[PDB]
Amino acid sequence: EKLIAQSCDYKAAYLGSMLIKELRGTESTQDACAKMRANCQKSTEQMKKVPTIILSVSAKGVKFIDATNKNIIAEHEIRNISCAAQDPEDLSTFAYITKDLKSNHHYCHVFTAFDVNLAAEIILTLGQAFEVAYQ
Repeated sequence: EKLIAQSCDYKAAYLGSMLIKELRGTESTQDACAKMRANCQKSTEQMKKVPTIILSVSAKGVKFIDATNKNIIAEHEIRNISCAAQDPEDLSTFAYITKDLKSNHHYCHVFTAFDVNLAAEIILTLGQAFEVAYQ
């Protein structure tokens, strides 16, 4: 139940959970990311800095725990995740879509990593997990 090599645990930053009415694929994630990242700043530089959350992703499920208050935000099966995308120009920002059953909608959960490889790894780990769980 440790899955030291079967799961990855990183410190991400919870940017936002954007509610999507109709899921149009990566468009929704790209839209949320671009719109919000630009809304998060002005004529300023990369002021894209949000609260840290421990992004733990496993082939059996993904769990989001707060890094400050260790708040058990949510633990959802990887089978509940539908797709995982990232920002077209910012590979340090990842946004994945889930099937939020209690919402009857799809929330684009976008987090900003503190490292490109870190974010890219999460994307790959999510994709691989969903891919292997698909079959």
